[PDB]
Formats: sequence, structure tokens, C-alpha cells
Amino acid sequence: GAMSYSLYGTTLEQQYNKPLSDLLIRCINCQKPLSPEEKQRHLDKKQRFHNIRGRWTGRCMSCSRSSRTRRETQL
Ligand SMILES: [Zn+2]
Repeated sequence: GAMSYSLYGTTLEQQYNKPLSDLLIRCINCQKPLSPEEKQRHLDKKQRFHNIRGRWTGRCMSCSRSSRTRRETQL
């Protein structure tokens, strides 16, 4: 279905019926669209992100690691 909430990415393929590989998906701090690479963080390592209508917001590598430095424009 859909609503804003946080979900295990690994399960997102059922969610929208349009998977990560199709869903515009972006970092949460970056708003940078994460590709299958950073999506696989949420799939493989199953990092929990947020689900949004038509897209979402997750954490790219930089952010999934350096979460302590929370900036949206990173400067
Ligand atoms: Zn990021």
C-alpha cells in the first residue's frame, strides 16, 4: 500500500508494487536519489527507512555511516 512510515527496505518490493529499482528513492539527509547500490543497504542489510508516496527517503553510504553529522545540504 502506501502511507508515510518507516519500513524494512528489503520488503519494499511488495509495498508499492513498484520496487526500489523503479521507485524514485532518495537519501533522507541528502535527498539524493539512491540507486540500487544504496537501496541494497536497505534491502541486504535491511536498514529501515521511511516510505513516502511515490518516493522515499533513506540513507546513502555517507549518511548511513556519518548519521551524527546531519545536514541536508551537507554544508
Ligand atoms: Zn546521504
